[PDB]
Amino acid sequence: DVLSQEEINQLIEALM
Amino acid sequence: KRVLIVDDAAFMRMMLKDIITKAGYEVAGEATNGREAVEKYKELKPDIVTMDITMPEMNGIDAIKEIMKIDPNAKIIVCSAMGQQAMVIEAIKAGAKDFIVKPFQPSRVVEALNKV
Ligand code: BEF
Ligand SMILES: [Mg+2]
Repeated sequence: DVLSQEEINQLIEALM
Repeated sequence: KRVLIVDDAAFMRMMLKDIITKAGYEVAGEATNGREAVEKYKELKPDIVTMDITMPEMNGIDAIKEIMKIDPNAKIIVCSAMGQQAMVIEAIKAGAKDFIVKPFQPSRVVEALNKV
């Protein structure tokens, strides 16, 4: 269940 | 900018150090597990840390928590195979500023160094 880097960039922004 | 590279894999530490220096940063030191990472962070006081998750002795999450205690303004980029949503959330909650999943492309390391 590993996310993509775009998935992560997205998730990081969400988290800020 | 002085970087501490944390990862238990000799090859990864080798390739990260190569990317960081060629991007104009200074490699301050390396650590091979979470306890050493906290130990080196205290000793070296780097500007930036790159952090693996899966390591013997003490994982990246706990090392993040340990470095944040030593220094609330520590700047830590995770670089790990453990790219699940719950791990990204946990690493960001613990105080990391960025997260790069392995395998990664080298430009993403560069932008992460810049960002911090
Ligand atoms: F060992 Be890692 F968390 F890629
Ligand atoms: Mg590892």
